[PDB]
Amino acid sequence: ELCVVCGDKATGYHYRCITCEGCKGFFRRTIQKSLHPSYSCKYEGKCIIDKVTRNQCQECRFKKCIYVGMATDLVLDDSKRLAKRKLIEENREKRRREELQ
Amino acid sequence: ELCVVCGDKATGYHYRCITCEGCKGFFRRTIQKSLHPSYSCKYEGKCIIDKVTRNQCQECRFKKCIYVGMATDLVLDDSKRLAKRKLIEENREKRRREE
DNA sequence: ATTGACCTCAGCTGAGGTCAAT
DNA sequence: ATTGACCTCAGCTGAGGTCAAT
Ligand SMILES: [Zn+2]
Ligand SMILES: [Zn+2]
Ligand SMILES: [Zn+2]
Ligand SMILES: [Zn+2]
Repeated sequence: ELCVVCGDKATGYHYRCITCEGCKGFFRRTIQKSLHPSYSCKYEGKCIIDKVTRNQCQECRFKKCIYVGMATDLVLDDSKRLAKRKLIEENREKRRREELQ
Repeated sequence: ELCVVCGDKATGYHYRCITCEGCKGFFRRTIQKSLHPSYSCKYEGKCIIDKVTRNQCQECRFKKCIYVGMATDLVLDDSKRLAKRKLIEENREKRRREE
């Protein structure tokens, strides 16, 4: 119903939590690109994260992500990521060429 | 873990309950073919239904199924059941040619 | 005819990607 | 660069079917 991180309309389970597309995208790219160590809260690390303020502070938005339990292990590392892309191309290959003899 | 109907190894959800393949299949065909009205307990409708005695009393087995919550509506009626059949046949011939 | 271990498969769920807007 | 609404698609789930055994 409602994103556990920011509280706007959730789109289902993402990395083991009910979240909006926004918080899902954010968390995914934070882990994919390894951005969190470089996040920094300009004030007390206790920023309110709701849907109006969720872009006001990356550090606090990510911390709230980790807190509600989003699973960093469910974001594929780059090798697995590339394999998936390859597999998707091998299957758009297997289907593409198996459809012709 | 364990079938809520008869108590042996469950294979996950079926018609909204944790059940074995046996109780799944039993409940499926009872509904598909509409058999339950014809099931009759030869003793008090209180037969123990566990994994050894489950084939001893169909009526008691089925009543258990309804009690634990198995969903009759999740069993396709002939209308949509042959509708699923037709859908699968088309796909098998399309994918069979190719190759 | 009935049982149930084992199978196929449609459609869902939840991954990663895209790209107009910022 | 970043965000997020919307996308494609592998693989899971849970229906129905099969068939050796009874
Ligand atoms: Zn959110
Ligand atoms: Zn902050
Ligand atoms: Zn059972
Ligand atoms: Zn009985």
